Amino acid sequence: DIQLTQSPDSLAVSLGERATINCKSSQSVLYSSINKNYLAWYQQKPGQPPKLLIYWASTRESGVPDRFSGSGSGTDFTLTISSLQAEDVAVYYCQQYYSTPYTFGQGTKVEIKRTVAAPSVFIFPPSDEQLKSGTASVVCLLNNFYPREAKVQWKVDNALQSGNSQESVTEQDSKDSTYSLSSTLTLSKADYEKHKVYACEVTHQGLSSPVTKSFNRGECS
Amino acid sequence: DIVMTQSPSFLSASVGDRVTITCRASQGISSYLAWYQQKPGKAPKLLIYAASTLQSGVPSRFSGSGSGTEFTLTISSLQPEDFATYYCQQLNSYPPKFTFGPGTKVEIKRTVAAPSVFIFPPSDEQLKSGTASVVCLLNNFYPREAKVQWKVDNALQSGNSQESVTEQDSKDSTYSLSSTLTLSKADYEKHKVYACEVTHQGLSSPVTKSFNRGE
Amino acid sequence: EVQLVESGGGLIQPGGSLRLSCAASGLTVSSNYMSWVRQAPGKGLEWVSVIYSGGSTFYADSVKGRFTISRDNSKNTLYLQMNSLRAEDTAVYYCARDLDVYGLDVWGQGTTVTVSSASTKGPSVFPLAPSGGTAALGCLVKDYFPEPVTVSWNSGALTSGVHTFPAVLQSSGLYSLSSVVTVPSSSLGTQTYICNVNHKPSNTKVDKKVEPKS
Amino acid sequence: QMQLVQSGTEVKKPGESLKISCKGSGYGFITYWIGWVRQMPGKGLEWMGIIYPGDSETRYSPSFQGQVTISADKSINTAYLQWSSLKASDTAIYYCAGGSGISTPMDVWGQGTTVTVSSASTKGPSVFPLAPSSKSTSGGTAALGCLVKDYFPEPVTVSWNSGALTSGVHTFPAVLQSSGLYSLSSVVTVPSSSLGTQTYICNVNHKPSNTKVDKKVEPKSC
Amino acid sequence: NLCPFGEVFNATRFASVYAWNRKRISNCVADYSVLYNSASFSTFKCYGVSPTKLNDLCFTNVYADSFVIRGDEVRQIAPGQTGKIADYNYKLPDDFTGCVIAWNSNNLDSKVNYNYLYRLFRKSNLKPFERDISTEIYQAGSTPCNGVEGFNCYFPLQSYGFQPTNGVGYQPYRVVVLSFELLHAPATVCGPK
Ligand SMILES: *[C@@H]1O[C@H](CO)[C@@H](O[C@@H]2O[C@H](CO)[C@@H](O)[C@H](O)[C@H]2NC(C)=O)[C@H](O)[C@H]1NC(C)=O
Repeated sequence: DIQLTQSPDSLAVSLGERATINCKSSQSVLYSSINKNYLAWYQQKPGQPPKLLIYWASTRESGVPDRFSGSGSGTDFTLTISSLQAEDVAVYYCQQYYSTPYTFGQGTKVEIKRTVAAPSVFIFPPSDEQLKSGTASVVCLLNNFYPREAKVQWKVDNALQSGNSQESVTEQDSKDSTYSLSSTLTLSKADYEKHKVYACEVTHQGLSSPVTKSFNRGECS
Repeated sequence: DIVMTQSPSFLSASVGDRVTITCRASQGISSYLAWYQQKPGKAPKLLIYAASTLQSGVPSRFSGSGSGTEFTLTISSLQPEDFATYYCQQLNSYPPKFTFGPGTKVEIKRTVAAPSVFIFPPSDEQLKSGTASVVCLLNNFYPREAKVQWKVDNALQSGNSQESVTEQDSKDSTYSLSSTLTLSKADYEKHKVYACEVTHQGLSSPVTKSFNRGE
Repeated sequence: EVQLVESGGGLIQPGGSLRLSCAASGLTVSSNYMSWVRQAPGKGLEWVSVIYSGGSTFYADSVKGRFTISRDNSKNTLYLQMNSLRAEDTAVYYCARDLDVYGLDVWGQGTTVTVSSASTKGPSVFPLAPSGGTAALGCLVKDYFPEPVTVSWNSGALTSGVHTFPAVLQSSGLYSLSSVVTVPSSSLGTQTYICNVNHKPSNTKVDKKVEPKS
Repeated sequence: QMQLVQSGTEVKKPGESLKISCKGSGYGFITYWIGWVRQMPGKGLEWMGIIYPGDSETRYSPSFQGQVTISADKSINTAYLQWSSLKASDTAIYYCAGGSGISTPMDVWGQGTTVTVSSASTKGPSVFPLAPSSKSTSGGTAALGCLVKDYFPEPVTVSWNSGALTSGVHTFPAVLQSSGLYSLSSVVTVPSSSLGTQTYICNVNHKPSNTKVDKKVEPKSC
Repeated sequence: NLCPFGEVFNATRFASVYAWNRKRISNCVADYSVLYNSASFSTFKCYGVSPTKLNDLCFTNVYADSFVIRGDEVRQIAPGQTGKIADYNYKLPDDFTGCVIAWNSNNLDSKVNYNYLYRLFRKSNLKPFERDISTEIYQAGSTPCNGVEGFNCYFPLQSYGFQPTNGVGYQPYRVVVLSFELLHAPATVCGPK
């Protein structure tokens, strides 16, 4: 019935600067009788439940620091963090409670913006213990980069690999605000032994050109 | 939801007797109870409301009492017309669930009366159609219990007869009953002596009425 | 003289729909708690529906979502719209006025609703011929559907001594019935006995003369 | 002040039933309506429904009407969310949340209940060494690690040198594989200086399968 | 200058629902924690407001309506409900903003057959917050009643059969409905803040 759309989906702010998240309602949520917008802002840090920050569009919950402020009316609402702090890194959700069913926004991820930092690239062949397994996992590690956007392509004797790699990324580090990513190429040991050169190539904003890390199956490294 | 039960399910008393029917509620429902009388086929007739208040135009012999969990309907002097099923109902449910009781069927007891027995062979019109129905009538008897056995060439027939009972007569409180034996025209023509044997408490010995096919 | 007369009941196939009407005279439908109460064959009373004067409606859990009670003040009439009918809904349907603490004081005489896929069939009427003192004769009304059938004797001129038995359901799925009468055997030759059988669901009327044999 | 505490983690197979619970404690619970919220992995929040325990008035979301049942027992201050027969799509975390009234923000949140629905069976991990590279910047930084592969269900724990080494450590989130098994890797950056002298052992613990595995990660002697 | 909630919630006598009582709370500091922190209430359902966030917001007026119904009917004291009580005795609006508080009062309103009343017959539903204390004979048919009770001519009020041994659904419950009015006028009812 009443749907909420948040803007933007992601947001990078330097420490001390202002973050602004917008929530647009599909239909007004203002009880004219009491003259309050039935709109709430919640914060959720990874692995923790959501926490109520703001209710009635602009009233702060107790304990919530004054750098959080809610404003807006009718169908347009804004959440503002005036001086972003490391403790504010999280996903923020708007929610209407004007009527059941209650509905949540899509969520806005908020991270710290630091200087561009290129990743350090490493590659690891399958362990021989895992070659006895019958499968083989080549791992490519992108270490301590920012921003999160990074592309990693797999080549086996210069053939581009497709469908057989999964990647995983950490949350933003509390101390240097960088990300780390692992890409895992999986293939049968049969397929693995039929090829020599295994390469992992990385494009990232901090790199002038793509960085490739490769190894030859068998040769020492 | 609150459950309504009644006891007994069936009851037989003589004219002039004092009849008492009980209705119980799973929980205390104060005075929120009504009592209805229903003759077979006819619509229910409201006898008592508020557990004890007699409905206007209802004979004074009907009375109601109780409150909370137990209620009674009392017919001070049973009349011949008073045979019927009596229902109780819980009033003022919210959310509304006009819960009725299971009912109490009240039958008039009277002195034993033996049935007059008649037997009817199938007509030729029916035999043209390929089926035969032999009918046996037990007229104006009491009580309702009666054994009706079909004997075809002295063999006891089982599983091809249906019984039907009238309701108790409003005056003399008797019953009448029909038993119909149904078979094919071929099966009917395979035999000759068709007999109806009636055992009733009012008959010193079983009464048999018979006929011979085509006589 | 207050009466409630309902109508609209009859045979209807499973899954079908059906609208029951209840005309009133002597009370104002729109000013009363009005209810529908049904009775399945051989069973007790089951409240179906109620509508308040202010318009509120309430239903039993068994008919919730399928039945809709309503009224028309201009016609002083109550309505029960029944949808998605099942064989469990086969019953006599009574219209009644609820006084809440004073009970259901005014009832209609009911309208019968049979939910079944079987088809209408008229009956065949065969005689039950007689043969000191009293002699019995009758009429066998066989193989009709659905209920009911009415039986009189000599166009209603004979009522004393008459027993029309309840219909029994045969294994064929059709109903059969018998109506008998005891007469003086003196009039076996000296009065003519005709049974009049009407089955309106098939619009059948049969007059059958029952005369003796050999 | 009021607080909600939810039942523990659930690992079920498809088709099974399940009923998780949420118990309230503290002051003012009589005024609290309890809603349930689903969060599928990596996705947002979805309001499922709400109940008032005092009389079990319940309102469902259209997307969850007929899909779950929300109930409550007031005697013990407890709300319940139950499925009759689970699907793999029901794998998510479920938070119970309390608002002191209807059309009221959710003041109080339970800690969440993780529900995994998969045909997989409990299986301990295989731990393989991501050995550090023989060719590495002599005066710079090297990387080594452990591959914790093919296990079910979640979670596993990974430490280095039984907790001594924490700086430079990244244990990645698990991925669900083709096979319905989870796999993960942990990595450490160290100085190349210490590659020969210092020894690195990764300690993996999978309590669901009661499996501890220590694995030494050493330069392959080629 | 504390708001007189004690006079309303702790009154020795309560009104019949058809003649329901209304107290106009004005010009005072209300502390709602006495209410929502108490353990004496069977039911405490609020709508559009949270009783815990009230203690630092101001309203132009508050109304405390009180009466006695029976337990099965308490669920009718809510927006969007139907029934004898909601239709003919006490009607909350659909846009209702406030709290409905109720507690079992069997130990105070049952004796051995007290005299609380409800309206049973009415031609139409009540408007929200309408109070009908009429005792005109209700005309159920065409014939005018001429102030005499009889067939199709019924006294509109009926008595609760409040007996101590009733089931909980037929036992008396005391109900206070708080509703919050914020017109564009001076706000005179505030929390302790
Ligand atoms: C109604 O009366 C009760 C006493 O029967 C009041 O309850 C006490 O209130 C004080 C503070 O006002 C608390 O410290 C006590 O713990 C309460 N006792 C109990 C048994 O509840 C109640 O406050 C009164 N209600 C109002 C609105 O004033």
